[PDB]
Amino acid sequence: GAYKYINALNRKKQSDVLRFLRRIRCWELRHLPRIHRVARPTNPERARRLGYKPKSGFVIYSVRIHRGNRKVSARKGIVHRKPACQGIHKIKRVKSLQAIAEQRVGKHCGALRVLNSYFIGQDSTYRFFEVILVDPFNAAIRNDPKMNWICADKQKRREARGLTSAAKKSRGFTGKGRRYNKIGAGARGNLKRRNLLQLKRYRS
Amino acid sequence: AVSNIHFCKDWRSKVHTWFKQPFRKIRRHQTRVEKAKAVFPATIKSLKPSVHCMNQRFNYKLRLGRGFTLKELRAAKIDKNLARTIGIAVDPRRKESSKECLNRNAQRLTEYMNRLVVLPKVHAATAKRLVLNKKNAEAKTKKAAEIKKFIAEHNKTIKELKIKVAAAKKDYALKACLKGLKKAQVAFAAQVAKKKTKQFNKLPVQQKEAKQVLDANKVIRLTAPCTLETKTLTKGMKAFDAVAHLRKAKNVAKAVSGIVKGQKK
Amino acid sequence: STEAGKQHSAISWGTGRAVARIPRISGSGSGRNGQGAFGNMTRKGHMFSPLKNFRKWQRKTPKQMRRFAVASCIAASAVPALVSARGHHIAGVPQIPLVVNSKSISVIKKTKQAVYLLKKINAYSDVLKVIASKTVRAGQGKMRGRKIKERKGPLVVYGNDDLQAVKAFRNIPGVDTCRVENLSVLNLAPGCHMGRFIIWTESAFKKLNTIFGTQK
Amino acid sequence: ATRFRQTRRRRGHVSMGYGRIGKHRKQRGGRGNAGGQHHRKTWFTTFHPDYFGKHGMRVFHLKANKYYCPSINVDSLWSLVGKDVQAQYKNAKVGEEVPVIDCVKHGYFKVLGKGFLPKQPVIVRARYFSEKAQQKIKAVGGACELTA
Amino acid sequence: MAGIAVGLKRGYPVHTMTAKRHYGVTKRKHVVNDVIREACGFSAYERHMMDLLRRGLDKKALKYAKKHLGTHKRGLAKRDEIQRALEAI
RNA sequence: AAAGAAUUUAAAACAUAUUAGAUUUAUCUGAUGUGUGAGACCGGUGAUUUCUAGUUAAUCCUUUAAUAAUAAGGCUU
RNA sequence: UGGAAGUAUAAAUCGAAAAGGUGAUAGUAUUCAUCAAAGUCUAAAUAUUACAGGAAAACUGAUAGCAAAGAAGUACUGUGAA
RNA sequence: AGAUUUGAGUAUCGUAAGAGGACUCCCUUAACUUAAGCAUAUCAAUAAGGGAAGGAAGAAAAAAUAACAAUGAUUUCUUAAGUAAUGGCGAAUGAAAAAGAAAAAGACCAAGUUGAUA
Repeated sequence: GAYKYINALNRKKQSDVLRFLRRIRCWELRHLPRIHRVARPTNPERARRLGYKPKSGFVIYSVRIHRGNRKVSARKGIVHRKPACQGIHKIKRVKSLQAIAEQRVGKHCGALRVLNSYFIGQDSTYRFFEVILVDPFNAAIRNDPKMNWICADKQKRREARGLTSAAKKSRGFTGKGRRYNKIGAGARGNLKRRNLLQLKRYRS
Repeated sequence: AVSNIHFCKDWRSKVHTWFKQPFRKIRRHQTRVEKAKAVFPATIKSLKPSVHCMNQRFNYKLRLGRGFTLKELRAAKIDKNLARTIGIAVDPRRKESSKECLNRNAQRLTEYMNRLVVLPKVHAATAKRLVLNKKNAEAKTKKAAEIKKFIAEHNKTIKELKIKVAAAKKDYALKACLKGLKKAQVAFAAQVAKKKTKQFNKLPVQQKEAKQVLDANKVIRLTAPCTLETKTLTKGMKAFDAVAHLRKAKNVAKAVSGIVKGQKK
Repeated sequence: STEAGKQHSAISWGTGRAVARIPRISGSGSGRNGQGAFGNMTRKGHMFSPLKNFRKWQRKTPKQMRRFAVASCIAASAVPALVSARGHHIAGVPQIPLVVNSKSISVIKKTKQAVYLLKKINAYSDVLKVIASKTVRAGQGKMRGRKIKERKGPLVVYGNDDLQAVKAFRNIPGVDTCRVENLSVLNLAPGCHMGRFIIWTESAFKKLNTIFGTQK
Repeated sequence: ATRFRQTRRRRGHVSMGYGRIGKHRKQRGGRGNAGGQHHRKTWFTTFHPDYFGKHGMRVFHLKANKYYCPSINVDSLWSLVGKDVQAQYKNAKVGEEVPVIDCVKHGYFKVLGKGFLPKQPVIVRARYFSEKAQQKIKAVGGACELTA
Repeated sequence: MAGIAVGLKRGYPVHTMTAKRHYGVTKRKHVVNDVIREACGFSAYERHMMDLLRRGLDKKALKYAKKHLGTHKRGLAKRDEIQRALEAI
């Protein structure tokens, strides 16, 4: 098959051939608008793996995000805090830049559903992704039993609640076991359950 | 006493009261009742294995598991696809633990299969399975004669000897009979070793009055009732030193370190 | 309400104003402004430690001690001195452990027949005392729906086979029925006074040895 | 029973049973176990002399199920079966049937030797044995059996 | 009568029963591995290894791999694959 | 040197030997035998533990599947 | 984070695989055990002091009980949030 | 001239927005308070600020436990348990396997194969 060589090839990102194509692609995206639509995915192997299907209702959107770390938004770097909270630099966002970029695409395209996103390239300033989006009101998506789960109401703004793979990884859902004791079924819900003080009806 | 109370956080919004407890009982019971009304053996709580518990603290107690392994279904001659539709839980994730686990859960399925009665997929009396079971009836009766007669010849010695020991214990409440049965049992086992059976048995499908039972795990008991065990005190047991055997076992394991160090020097 | 009386932005005016230091309502334009605040001594404030719905309503008692008291409550029902002292008219009853035939109970289907049985065994002296002395409650409890205050009469204890005669006895004023297995101090010693006048049926009486056993 | 409290017997007394000189104020020396080494040191010294410090080695993830080992002494063995069974086999010896007192089924893993045993043979089956437990069982004329 | 609870031969006497399946590649993965290698080449950090292995500084090559791969076992495998391709040319 | 039957019928891991279909590669993929891994002894064999006298080794406790050399943690001062 | 020579997330750099992860004391080695990440969906058992419709109460009884038992978030105050 | 790629305008048929947010999933480095002072810690996934949904939501079918006579998706309750551990080892913080129940259910993509290919 063709796609067993494209997948093997794409793992050699440090090669000269792939570094040249990434260099050209990042130049073009640095001048187009921040969020815009591309006709077909530039990485059709990785897009298909995450869920892209070349059918009606599947669209691909490229988002450019400014990577690195920003400062704590305090005016003139002045916070009235105890020395344990006085740091301005070196504070990292919990949500990965991929999940942050997915939300911007979702907010911009409010009538579609975010499926997943993958990595394209980066430079000294930017990092570029491509987001797979599905139109839930297309007749093709609705009438296909394997994909009409996206038409459920709870999928409205999937990435904002934290249901996409990029967003779910930031929630802690990367594995199972005793390493993920605090993220069993949701870190905040798990915390509330452990903190419940059960007062039985008949107690000593 | 140095007090340890974790009330310095907001416990008032952490309080959960059980005022809904008397009403949960009614709610769950009404759904259990409604489930049996809908399709009665759906609440039958599909049959489950008899697995041991974990750790040395619990390992001597049996408890219900989740689903029979695919090796236990083959041993009991059940199709794994048909098992889920006749109230049998299946767990392909479970790897077989022992031969004894395989045997014990093999009789659990066999005992369940004899009790089970499957109604025809179509109520009308002209259903195929009802028609086929009438068509091959003469072949089954011919086959039943061979099974009955050649069972009746293979167990002639074992059945007769088993009667003797049963009466031997009755009169005594013996050594000669026990030796005889033990020697026969070895030969029968050795005869079987010196061999192709049905892949799947038949599903028992018939028409019967609907006696509805709410589960099957309470019908097939996990373990037989326990009684006082008594043994013949012999000279061999009187001289067995359990303390010496435990310290030898403890010291042999602790001596595996010195063995490894000795070679490497 | 957890937010009752604490729904203000009140702060104290301090000293130097010839007024106490209790917090005061803020703003102007109404008579409410400058008044008292949350404090329990003030008007429209929160009370002393407000009552919380997670109190300890229901209590726990050991099961064996629960059964110890029921047997003592059953045993006290066979003492006419204690049964009468509780306020029961049992002068005309033949035997104080009054047991009726299970064949007679099986034919009872109407309240006219249930009354007939009570008259025959001379138990209507208690049933009529409750009827004749029914009165109304004395206090604020009438606003809450509790208006009529009645007295206690005979208790009818039946078995498993007397489940059709319950509907007859239930409408008779001051006659409470119970099942032999479901007995408790709330029936046998109402008001914490022992010696309820119990009317047994044949099946319930013959089951008492199985349920409780003996001293051996 | 709020009618039986002391507040109902102190209605009328100004200080409500807390003193006039030393009032009933908010704190009496801190909140909790404060001042464990400064002003409550004479308390911790008196009543918990080993409260502060460290001792022993840390077990990062202890397995408390591995230290589970219920134990029964020899004098309590025959109660596992009853005094009626004990009298039935009182006059047995080597050669004929003797009851087997298994302890794992009753939940005891180890047998220790304390007190005395009835002068009868017995077969005690358990996971672990003590050195003095096995002496007392063998001296009475019995046997020791291992399990698991 | 019922083994022993201590030592190497510890446990109730039973007949324990699982296949140690080997996750691996097929014979065609040799072709895909080689084809991709020609179409791509060697990374910057692999080439520096290939020079060190040419000079016979095998220990220094492993230390370089451990820096760029983060595992002693993964560094050994990379040092084996790099020197295997050295003998091919 | 002296005391010891040892519990009882439904089995997969594959170390291997032998063939079958393919591959040239750091080569594999099916199936048929065997042992492993097996356990039901006939007063006596004896698996097994103990005792003595040597000899080789290891020895303060822990890092919880087992060991090893570094490292770390214990206990006393 | 209870996770202690790093339990989880993220950022800078680096970056695998003829697979490999884990067995919570860092390290290398050989065994053993148990799984096979980096895509997706999934009823049932669970929560609820929005709001609506009901039923109950050892709850309050007009300075109480919601702030509000009457055209109550009304009269009135402030530029305004309130 | 023709075949494509990409990007637009217009027309048609639809989709998002706003209200509510008690319960649900997340972002953010508050402080009062406690430690009899206080600076790490505590208050504390707490307050406020911000986003997104449903009648429930979240999770869900082992790169999971365990070291056993072994288990077996997710969720919730009992217990483990104020325990192991964390901490100016101070004040304080603080789980999970086992075990007992409620309920129970498993399925698809990608990759691989079939190509007078659809």
